[PDB]
Amino acid sequence: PPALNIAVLLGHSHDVTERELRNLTGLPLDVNVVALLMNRTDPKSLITHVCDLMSGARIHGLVFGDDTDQEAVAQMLDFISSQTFIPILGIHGGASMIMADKDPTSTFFQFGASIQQQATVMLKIMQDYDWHVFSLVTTIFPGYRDFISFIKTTVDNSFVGWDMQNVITLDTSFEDAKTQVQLKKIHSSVILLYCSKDEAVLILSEARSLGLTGYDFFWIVPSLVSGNTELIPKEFPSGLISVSYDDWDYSLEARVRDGLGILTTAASSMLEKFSYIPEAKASCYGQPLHTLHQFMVNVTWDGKDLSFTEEGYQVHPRLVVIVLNKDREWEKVGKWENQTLSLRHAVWPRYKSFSDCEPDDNHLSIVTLEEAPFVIVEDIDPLTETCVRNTVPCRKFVKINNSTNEGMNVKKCCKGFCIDILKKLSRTVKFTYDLYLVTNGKHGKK
Amino acid sequence: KIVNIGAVLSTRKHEQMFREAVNQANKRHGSWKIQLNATSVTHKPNAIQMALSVCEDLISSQVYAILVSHPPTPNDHFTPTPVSYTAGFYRIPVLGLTTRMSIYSDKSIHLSFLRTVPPYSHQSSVWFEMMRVYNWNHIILLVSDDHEGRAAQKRLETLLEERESKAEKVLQFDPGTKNVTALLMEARELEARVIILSASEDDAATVYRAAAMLNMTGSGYVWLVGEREISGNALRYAPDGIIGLQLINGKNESAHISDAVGVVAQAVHELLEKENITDPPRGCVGNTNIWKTGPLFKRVLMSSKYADGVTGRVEFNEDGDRKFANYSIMNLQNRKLVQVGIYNGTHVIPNDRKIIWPGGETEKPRGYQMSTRLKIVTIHQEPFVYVKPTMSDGTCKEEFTVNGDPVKKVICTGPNDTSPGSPRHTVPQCCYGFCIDLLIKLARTMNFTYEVHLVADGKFGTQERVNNSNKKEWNGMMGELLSGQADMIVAPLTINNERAQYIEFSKPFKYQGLTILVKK
Amino acid sequence: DIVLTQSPASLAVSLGQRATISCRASESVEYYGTTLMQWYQQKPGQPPKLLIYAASNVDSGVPARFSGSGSGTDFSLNIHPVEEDDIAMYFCQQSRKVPSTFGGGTKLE
Amino acid sequence: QVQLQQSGAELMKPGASVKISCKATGYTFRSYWIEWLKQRPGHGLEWIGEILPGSGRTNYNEKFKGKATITADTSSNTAYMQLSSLTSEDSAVYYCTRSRGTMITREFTYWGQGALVTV
Ligand SMILES: *[C@@H]1O[C@H](CO)[C@@H](O)[C@H](O)[C@H]1NC(C)=O
Ligand SMILES: *[C@@H]1O[C@H](CO)[C@@H](O)[C@H](O)[C@H]1NC(C)=O
Ligand SMILES: *[C@@H]1O[C@H](CO)[C@@H](O)[C@H](O)[C@H]1NC(C)=O
Ligand SMILES: *[C@@H]1O[C@H](CO)[C@@H](O)[C@H](O)[C@H]1NC(C)=O
Ligand SMILES: *[C@@H]1O[C@H](CO)[C@@H](O)[C@H](O)[C@H]1NC(C)=O
Ligand SMILES: *[C@@H]1O[C@H](CO)[C@@H](O)[C@H](O)[C@H]1NC(C)=O
Repeated sequence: PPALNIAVLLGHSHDVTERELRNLTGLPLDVNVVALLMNRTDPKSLITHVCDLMSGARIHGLVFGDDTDQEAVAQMLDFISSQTFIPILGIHGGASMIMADKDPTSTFFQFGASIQQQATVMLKIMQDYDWHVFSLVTTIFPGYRDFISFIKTTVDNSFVGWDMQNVITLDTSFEDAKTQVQLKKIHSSVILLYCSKDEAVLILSEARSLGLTGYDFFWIVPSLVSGNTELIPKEFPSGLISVSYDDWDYSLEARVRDGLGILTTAASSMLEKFSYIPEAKASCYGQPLHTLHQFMVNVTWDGKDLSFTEEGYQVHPRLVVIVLNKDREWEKVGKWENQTLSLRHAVWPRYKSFSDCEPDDNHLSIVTLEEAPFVIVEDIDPLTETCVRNTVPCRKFVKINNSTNEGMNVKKCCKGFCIDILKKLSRTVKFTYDLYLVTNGKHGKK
Repeated sequence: KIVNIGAVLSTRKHEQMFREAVNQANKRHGSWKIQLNATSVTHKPNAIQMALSVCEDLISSQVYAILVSHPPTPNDHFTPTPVSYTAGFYRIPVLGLTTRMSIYSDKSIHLSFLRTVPPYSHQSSVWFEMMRVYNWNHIILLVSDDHEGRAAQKRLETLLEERESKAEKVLQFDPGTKNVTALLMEARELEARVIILSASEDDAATVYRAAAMLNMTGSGYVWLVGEREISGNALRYAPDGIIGLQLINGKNESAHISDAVGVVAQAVHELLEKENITDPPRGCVGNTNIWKTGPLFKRVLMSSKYADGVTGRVEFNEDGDRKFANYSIMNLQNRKLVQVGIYNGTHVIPNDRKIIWPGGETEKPRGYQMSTRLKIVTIHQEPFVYVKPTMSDGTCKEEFTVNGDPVKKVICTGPNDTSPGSPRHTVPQCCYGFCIDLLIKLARTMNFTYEVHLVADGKFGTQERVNNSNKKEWNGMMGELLSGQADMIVAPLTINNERAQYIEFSKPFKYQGLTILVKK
Repeated sequence: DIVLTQSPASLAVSLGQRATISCRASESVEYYGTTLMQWYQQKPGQPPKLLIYAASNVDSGVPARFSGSGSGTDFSLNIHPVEEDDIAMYFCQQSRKVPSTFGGGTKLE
Repeated sequence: QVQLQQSGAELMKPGASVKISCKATGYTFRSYWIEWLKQRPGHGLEWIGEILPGSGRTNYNEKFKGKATITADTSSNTAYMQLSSLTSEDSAVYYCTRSRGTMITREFTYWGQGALVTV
């Protein structure tokens, strides 16, 4: 049972101390670690530190965790990994940025989620809140074609019947001769945006001037634009839903423990097939029969499925859905399970865009009761988890037990004569409603 | 009041040429207090050592841009990777000269890379242009499954999207493969005969060897390859009449150096008229922030519209590449490369020489052979298609109608029951009825033969999900038609929108609707 | 490389009190919190035996009379009480830089 | 238990070539490095080279580069040292040592009997 001489390398801004890193059972193999802490990195300090670490001990792995927001550290780490044959994991900060294409001979794996997984989570939110009419605004930032193709294929193979009205690409310089017409074409309520944080400000300012931001319109943006949460520009409306990574509950000690677990488990599983474990180079200067790629597609650790995909991403990441409340801070709403999504707000509240210069009155609260053939109440179909297309959602307060007054707002589906009348009135008078069945009693008596 | 321009060149003579070019370019705009200076080094064999040498030497002198030369070694390309990474950390623009791989066009990975030679993907545009001139409209694309192959395939598909037409097939093999006859057979079975190739020298040699073995270089075959496949071993073992490409002055290092220095000097002078300008950072160690004005300088470099150049006006597209490069169109005429045309910046201008095609014909060949043996698929309906067992062995009892017309029959091979009942029982039978008479009339009129066989299961076709990958697929007759097991569905098939989206119907041969049957 | 040097080359000490040996290295042999230095004892006609690793931790299966301490570029080894075991030579090996190097040796009587 | 065994003493005319065999009989042979050492008559030690039996990777010292060759066979559990162009200064004892994969240093634990060559 040979051990692994893993080397853990972190940053000063984290409160982690070297003694805790050197102390931190249950791992299949023994792991003695070498820990050094360093501040902001540079393309020469990285290389000097890494070459020094490989001299004196046969380093067998590496766990690099940073704190800055520079997106060249990932590429430097990939280059070093492909030149020295050292399995490198990304943990936090700069290294966690997802690099799309890596060299075929590099063993660099990262913690994070790609644009496909972020798009899946956004579509899941839209389905769960019954927003089935939407548009799509993308600039010429790299990756927009992948984004659009994935969304189209996902929409074409669903049970819900998405009505994707438009696919807009603002390719000009916001000349207002074409971008203005393009943005006038949009009349839906849900808009997916894909651009860098610098272009997002301009587009949102233009949309606010045009009148596209209010109590009704909902904007959903990926983790690209809602980046560092300390810097919040003035053009972001309050209520901007975005998907990001879990920097709140995932402790750095948990991250480094999981890294050590993955490396030890992969080495242990590879020791059975071949009786030799992979090792680093003799030295950086001077002058790969089997690799670990096939041994990191299936790895299990404490019930948590830590398997990596065939491309270099996590199979089960930990995304988090965040919104920008009225206090100009990003507040966490719901998390991502192994497969499905949990939301804290069963009923989506209404957020005051900007200074809520125009208060809303078109949203009404409507109370009804079941008496066929005027109002009929049915349960929600579990096949699509959505009311069939000829009904409207409702909600009813059913108490779990009579001992306590706590209950749940069960969501059902309604239809009938009065409901057809109501939909016609909504289409004509142009208002929106919040239907719910009455709980206290029958029609009325004093 | 000085501006430096570093450059990592290969030969000392090339460094001298670079210094002289900088000194000469000092004059075209005049030599003010602003004066250009040149600092160069040479390549080194070890990537990690070079990535430190570039930082120390060039960055400690506060350079404004770096030029890379790509020395010729068996390590192929991916030589300017250490320079691009270190310089892109600080957002200092880099100009490439001879490296032509497609990976450097991706601006997510390489943040500040520009080059003056178009990559290996614009050959896709050249091929698409040549397709229109010669009216070929069916091709078989062959790809290496690597990044270069995927880039070429994506470029060609994007170009063909405008016509709203799909390429016939796109085969993908593995780099460094040994046996490819399995894929070449499936390539042979198709109608088209214009073969487009995109692979390295070793793969080109192997596919040429397999083509020679399988005798796929006769009349009607047209080959259409890139620049790599007409060098080295690929040109050593190449069937005649193969049409390649080339780049004019693409290996003229001195010309490229002069063009690059001119463009950089003009861009710097254009930038000097603007304000809010800082100075590049000094030293590899101790500085972590990016260059504040690096993106602005790169935008200025991208926006340049040069006029006076050795290869003409040089302008950069959106990805930071070269536009309007003059290629050459060659032909392998008896194991010799002879020019048969030149590709203008945006059109094709043929030469006066003779184009000897692989067979030897002096007339342009068209490769599109229609399949005159169709595979019909049909089902057991009540009044349209009857199914009857054979008499003794593959023969049908010849009955008579009441009108004196002998019943026309044709042997249809199909199963007895479904999979749960009959796992595998395929026996010949006898088919006759209405649709069979229609099929015989059509076959007589259009001059083609046929082979009638029944459908494996008993459904006309609907779209239903599969458990894994969460995707919808067709079944029944439609699934047999789309998968290639059939060519024509002669059966009582309804016309509706869901099927019309994926296949093309004909004018109806029967009009009717739905009704209810009850017991009386 | 690193060049070691042991002084004195030959030592004669009476039985009972103590014995001290030093081995000064040319460059610092500290590797991120653990100094790299080992001591050997080789009886004539036999392979050497490992005594101390990491310059401060004793090897299992050896009498407690053997000890070592030091830091940086200077290390020392002292034994007490002197007995009939300290008759062979001793060596110091560094493992900071490849290739590994050995000392000059020192006998006792 | 881990035990290592070598060949006998060697004595040839100057200018010949000799082989020294080291056999491992106590562990999984395809998992641990095998180092070679040279001992002159009681005035020091040096380092020759190492071989990983599993993957076959080999490292050498600069002084002994091009003079000695290390080859190992995964079937016979043997490690072969290939000396070339012996001279008057090659009369020394040769050991094969193997560490244990449990510590952060690179120490020598299990030692061979050693073979003495004379020219
Ligand atoms: C990194 O460490 C110190 C202490 O945290 C910090 O103040 C300084 O920026 C850096 N020091 C050195 C020597 O790099
Ligand atoms: C991974 O290996 C375990 C071994 O217990 C097995 O149960 C599981 O099915 C494997 N998963 C895959 C995807 O092969
Ligand atoms: C994992 O996913 C399955 C399927 O959705 C679900 O039944 C199970 O509760 C999930 N496990 C956890 C821990 O959420
Ligand atoms: C000018 O370039 C030369 C390279 O030949 C270099 O040695 C010198 O230091 C540079 N001077 C300035 C002021 O940049
Ligand atoms: C070889 O070429 C001839 C050309 O006449 C062709 O008929 C034959 O089928 C080829 N060989 C094979 C095995 O296909
Ligand atoms: C070469 O390319 C340039 C484009 O810059 C074009 O103007 C010129 O006509 C070309 N030369 C030809 C077509 O002979």
